[PDB]
Amino acid sequence: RMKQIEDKIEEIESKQKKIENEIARIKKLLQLTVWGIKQLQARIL
Amino acid sequence: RMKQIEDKIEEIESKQKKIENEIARIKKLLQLTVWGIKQLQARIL
Amino acid sequence: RMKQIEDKIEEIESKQKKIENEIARIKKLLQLTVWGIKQLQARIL
Repeated sequence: RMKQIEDKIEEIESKQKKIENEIARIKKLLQLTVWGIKQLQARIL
Repeated sequence: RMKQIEDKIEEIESKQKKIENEIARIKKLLQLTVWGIKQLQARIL
Repeated sequence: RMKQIEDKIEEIESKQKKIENEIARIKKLLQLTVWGIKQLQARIL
């Protein structure tokens, strides 16, 4: 029974790491879009 | 004590689903903005 | 084994709060990018 709980915790932790990885990728892409908007507006203005 | 562990695990799993859902929605909108920036670069510049 | 479980649960909860705070920040900046793309389109095209 202790292992069943421990396995659950492992699964959650693993899922949390994947989520953290996803959020980092999202932040990078979001920063790219910020840069692209900045670049577009710069070339015009 | 075991009750608290079981309850907290359920809360964590629910919050994780909430987070995954928020991430899904963020990703779709981010893909839209990437597309819009691409269109503006071409159509303006 | 119960203490170990409880410590990991606390760690997971702390991380979930951090993640929720990251998502809040991402959402705000993403809303600004949506507005900026809208603005460039409106002003020029």
